[PDB]
Amino acid sequence: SDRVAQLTVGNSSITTQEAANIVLAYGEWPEYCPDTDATAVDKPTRPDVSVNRFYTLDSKMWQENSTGWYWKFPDVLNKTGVFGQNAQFHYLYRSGFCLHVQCNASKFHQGALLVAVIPEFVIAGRGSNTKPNEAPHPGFTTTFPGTTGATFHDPYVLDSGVPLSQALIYPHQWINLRTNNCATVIVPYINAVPFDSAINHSNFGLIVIPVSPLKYSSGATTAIPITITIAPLNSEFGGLRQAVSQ
Amino acid sequence: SDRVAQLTVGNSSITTQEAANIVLAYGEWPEYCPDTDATAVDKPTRPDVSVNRFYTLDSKMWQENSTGWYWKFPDVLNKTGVFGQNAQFHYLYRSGFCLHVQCNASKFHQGALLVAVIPEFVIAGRGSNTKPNEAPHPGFTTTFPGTTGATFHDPYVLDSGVPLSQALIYPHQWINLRTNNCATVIVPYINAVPFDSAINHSNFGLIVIPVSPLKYSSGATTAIPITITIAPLNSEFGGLRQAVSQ
Amino acid sequence: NINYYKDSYAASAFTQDPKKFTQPVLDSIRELSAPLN
Amino acid sequence: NINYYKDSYAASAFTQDPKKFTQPVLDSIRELSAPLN
Amino acid sequence: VETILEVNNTTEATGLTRLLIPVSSQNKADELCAAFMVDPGRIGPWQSTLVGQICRYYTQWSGSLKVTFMFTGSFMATGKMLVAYSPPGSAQPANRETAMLGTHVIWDFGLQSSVSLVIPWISNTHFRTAKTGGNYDYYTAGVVTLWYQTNYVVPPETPGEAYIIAMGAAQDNFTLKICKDTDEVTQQAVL
Amino acid sequence: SVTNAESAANTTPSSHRLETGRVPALQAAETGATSNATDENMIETRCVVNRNGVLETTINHFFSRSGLVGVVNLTDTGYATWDIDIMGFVQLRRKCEMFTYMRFNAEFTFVTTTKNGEARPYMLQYMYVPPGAPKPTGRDAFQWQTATNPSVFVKLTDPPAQVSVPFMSPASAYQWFYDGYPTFGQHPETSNTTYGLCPNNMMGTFAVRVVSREASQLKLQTRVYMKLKHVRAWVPRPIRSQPYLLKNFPNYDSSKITNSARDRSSIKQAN
Amino acid sequence: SVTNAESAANTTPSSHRLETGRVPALQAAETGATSNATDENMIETRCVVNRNGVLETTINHFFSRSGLVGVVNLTDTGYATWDIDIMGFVQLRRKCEMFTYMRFNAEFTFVTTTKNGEARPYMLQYMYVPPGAPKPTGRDAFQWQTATNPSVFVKLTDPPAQVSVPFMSPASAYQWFYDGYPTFGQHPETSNTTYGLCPNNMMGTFAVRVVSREASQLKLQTRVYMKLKHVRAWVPRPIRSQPYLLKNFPNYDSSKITNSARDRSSIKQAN
Ligand SMILES: CCCCCCCCCCCCC/C=C/[C@H](O)[C@H](N)CO
Ligand SMILES: CCCCCCCCCCCCC/C=C/[C@H](O)[C@H](N)CO
Repeated sequence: SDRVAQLTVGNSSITTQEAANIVLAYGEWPEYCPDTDATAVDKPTRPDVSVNRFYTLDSKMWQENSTGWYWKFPDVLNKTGVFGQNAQFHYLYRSGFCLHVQCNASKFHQGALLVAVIPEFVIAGRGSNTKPNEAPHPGFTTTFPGTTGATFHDPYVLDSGVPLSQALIYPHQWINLRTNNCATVIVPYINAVPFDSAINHSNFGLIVIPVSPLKYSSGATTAIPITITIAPLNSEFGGLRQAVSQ
Repeated sequence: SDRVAQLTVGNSSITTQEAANIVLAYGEWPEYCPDTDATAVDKPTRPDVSVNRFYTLDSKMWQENSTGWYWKFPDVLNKTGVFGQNAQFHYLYRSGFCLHVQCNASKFHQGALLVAVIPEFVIAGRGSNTKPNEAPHPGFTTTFPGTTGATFHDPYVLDSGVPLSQALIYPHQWINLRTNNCATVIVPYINAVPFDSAINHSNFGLIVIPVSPLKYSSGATTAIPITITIAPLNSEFGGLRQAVSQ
Repeated sequence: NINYYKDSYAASAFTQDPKKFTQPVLDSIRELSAPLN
Repeated sequence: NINYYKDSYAASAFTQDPKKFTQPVLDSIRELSAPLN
Repeated sequence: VETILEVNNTTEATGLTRLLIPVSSQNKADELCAAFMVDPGRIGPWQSTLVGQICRYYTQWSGSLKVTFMFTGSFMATGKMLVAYSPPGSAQPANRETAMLGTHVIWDFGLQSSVSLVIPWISNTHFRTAKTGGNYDYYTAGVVTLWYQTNYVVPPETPGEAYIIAMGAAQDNFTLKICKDTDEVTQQAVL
Repeated sequence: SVTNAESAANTTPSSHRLETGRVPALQAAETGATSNATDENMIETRCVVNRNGVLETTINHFFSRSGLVGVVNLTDTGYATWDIDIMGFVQLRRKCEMFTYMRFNAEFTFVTTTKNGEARPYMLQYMYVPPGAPKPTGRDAFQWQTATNPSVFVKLTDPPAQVSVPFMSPASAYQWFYDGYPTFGQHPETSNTTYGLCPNNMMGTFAVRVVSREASQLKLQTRVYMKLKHVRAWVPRPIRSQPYLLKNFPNYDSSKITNSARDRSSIKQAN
Repeated sequence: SVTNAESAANTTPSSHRLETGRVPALQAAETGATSNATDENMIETRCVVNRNGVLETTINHFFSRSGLVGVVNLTDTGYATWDIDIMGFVQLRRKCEMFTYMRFNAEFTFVTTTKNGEARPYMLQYMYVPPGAPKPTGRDAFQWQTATNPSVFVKLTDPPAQVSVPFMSPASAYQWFYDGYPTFGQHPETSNTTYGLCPNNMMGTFAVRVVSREASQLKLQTRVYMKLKHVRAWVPRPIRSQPYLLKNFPNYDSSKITNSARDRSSIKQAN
């Protein structure tokens, strides 16, 4: 009554037979914007079925010498389906998310994955340069990876100068290959403004990081796949105009 | 209190100072589909602001030797804005329309325009051929003109073998250049099925036809523009999947 | 707490809730019981 | 608002009426109605 | 209070004829007529008005605006126009079907011919700084364009060119904050 | 009617209109009245409770800031006089000329500096000379006995002096624009040197000296800042767009008239 | 639930447990939840009434101390400007970057010293220039008339000036980390000079000059200390362990990454 679970959203479902508990980021449920916090005059749209379902991204390979992966979540679903079309045509966006990460293994493998969100996860530029007009800055495909993700260079400092030991202050879970084969984190809309654009601003970002490496004996399956399925709960869009991609 | 009028839908307005009355097609108002007539299981989406507003198409030229124009209305708004994006991503569609046609002139010009809708307006193929496997059929740009419209060849038979004298059984108005400078027709969703696709099926079609030609004296403005502004009242979409254009 | 100005930001200046950071889980886990069945 | 002087001009210091500038017309015009018949 | 905007502030313009938008008969349909930015604290047509010179004493403005178009022409000349406000995003629209996707009003020339397009408050933040350009393109408000719905028809023995007077004002939602200085006056020595 | 306001106006939800005869979009600008088309009759809108403060846009909050009214040079004659007129500088003059009539109090501040800039521990006397009172003719004359005139003794090493001035006009309000002549008789066609001079705005002279019997060897500038308070305004008028040329006259340049909107490429290009 | 606290938590007496099924020691760290094993279920303990004060660990008591925000050099151009950003020094920046969102007031203090160190009796004007206001272009320009900008006159022989600053952001809170771009359009792959620049944190310019008409011959440093008050915080995040390199960017060094724990001999030797 605690390890088996099923999450149905829209027309999509997710079943799991071994898992940890469902985390709720900062104890708040994602709901629609009230009339007190709202500031835009035009009425928003609410599909509530076509945009609130489980979108699955591609699979990342789990090997022995991996470093980690990170995504920018309001930017990964800008090319997929009706959510992407609404986020391209509209100008303001507000929604919560629900992130499931599946990485199953046998009873002879071992390892550990830290899966956490960071609100306003800023990428740093590696390089010792104290002059502001010459220092190295990250590219557009490094800051906004998209539906294909991006790997780390230094997971010890989260590519931001911040130790990943203290990354447990964020909403997080552990994929330990002997306890659970998946992780789930529900996240509300965390921002200092009621509505914001879903094109040039990414609220948060997931990070799967190998803490304990993947080890096994000869004969076991080598390549361990990693899949992430996400769901934009309670989506709201505003400011309908011409479609822009970026 | 009868000739001045203003129609506001969504974020768009239409003002007129000389006009006829507002026609209502078959005395029925366009409303949402009830739970009795509905048959699809998945929940539809209702933007209600971004898709219910006034879309303006390009202007057609009003000369002395014109014949007429026709549009297929669920197919003209398949490339314009959030309505077009929803009609491309979704699979089922149901809405009513509100069609305004502006053609203003001075007090020295004269003419007459018949503006009417035809539910299931089928284009005929001109040519005397009784063999079914060789007869001439109309092209794709003749059946589905789009946001650029298409001109008639024989307005006397509506390009369908049907006399346009009897075209007054349809919901219609007259743009007489001495009484009104515009026409308006509100149309409900007239179809034998509750939901239908807005890509390979056009419910109805407007037809502006010069009955009395445009005449004037030397010195008056020659080229008389014609504009049509339409509004998809009470739009509903269903069956969200990959985006298709045609 | 006396203020001498019309504006309240020129003035002079025990709530705790650790259960949203320590245990932000949906299904509540007990103390004496095992966390997972 | 305390004053330390006999004269009141040495002291220290929401009415709106835009209808005398925006619509200073004799015959009042309505919102939904046309302005001139 | 409505106040004539200087939309025709281009070159090769005389003193007063900067206040008029010329309208004439076309040959091709859907043609564009005029366009201008909405930011009142920005150099352009919103500088000859009165809300633009008062919101230049204040740093942050808020609320909805209003633009009234009056048609100065002959009584026998008719026509239609499409005034379309477009929120930020891409540049000025190139077609009329692009402009219809925004917030538009279709206005015909009749017995009243004094239309008023409202410009609603569509912003992310509560306020907007009255300083635009460069790194301040985050506070732009959009573009108001004026197209040709059908045409400017006209009978014989009637002039074939008329003018539109555009005026601008605020609404009851208007709000101003943080008093700053203006940059219209300059002084070297005492007068 | 008169309505109060703690914040800006709110918006109510609106739906689509489909009917004839109700046209909130067609106005009449020929009637000399502002359009009244609101958002609830133009586009479908939502409901917001707008709690933005409109309190700091009133006349009192707009005028109660100390600007600059006059610099008085004392490049030591022994004394320095200054006719009191607030039209010397074009920063406060514009705000004051936004209105036709104004009735207010004043709060003068005197900031005195030296040649380069300094505060030498000397003594300064500021004296107000009302219209008709005898103006001092020397640095040690009897007009500085101030048996009835308001005078202020301050040092250069003191904080800047500050006084409060009441409404001292014989009329009911100060008018910044006066369409008429103070005198009678035949007026000339060539040069009207008295056109637009309201006698109800001349308030007197402001004199300043260094309290001494010998002659102190320093030159100093004293700046007079005014903060209006308890202000009331009447008959608003447009704001000046041409550069200023004179103090008491609204003169401008016939040639080289500056346009009130900068030039662009064409009317069809909003960029 | 929300619980109040006047002191720390107390302890209750405990005895030995001898039973099966009741295991307060086995947790599950995979569930993303902190362990809740208390002392009363781990070891036999006594009862204490802990009256230790936990009052001085709140956000208000942690942030209401005047640090250092900015040094402005005036090695007299005649004036000195300073863009207002509190990320110049790495002492207060760390405490501020412990959180993601902060909403607070400010209390600036201005301590001005001379070349070696001194207080010469001169005059100084500090002026705040909001975003959009004209920045002074000289030591005697008209931008120093401050008809609407807040300005402060102080002497070097006076106590340090002090003002209180409200929440002046257009957003609802100051965010120290912004994952996005202020503008639109195509963004480059080589050098993103605009990544991570929140426009809701740029607050304006702080200018300073010596009130004079000649040119005083002194060089001086003015220090701007900020004391936060009425502070609220949101979304705590870890504290930086790498050295700082730039002001507006969280840049670090790819090579030479400093470890967050100093080295010892082995893992089996706690000494
Ligand atoms: C020396 C200490 C007392 C100083 C007394 C000076 C105050 C007397 C003058 C009152 C000023 C009233 C405000 C300005 C008056 C008129 O509007 C100006 N002449 C404008 O032209
Ligand atoms: C000269 C006397 C008045 C001085 C007025 C200066 C106060 C105006 C600036 C307000 C400072 C707000 C606190 C810091 C703001 C932002 O967080 C920083 N830019 C951080 O980058």
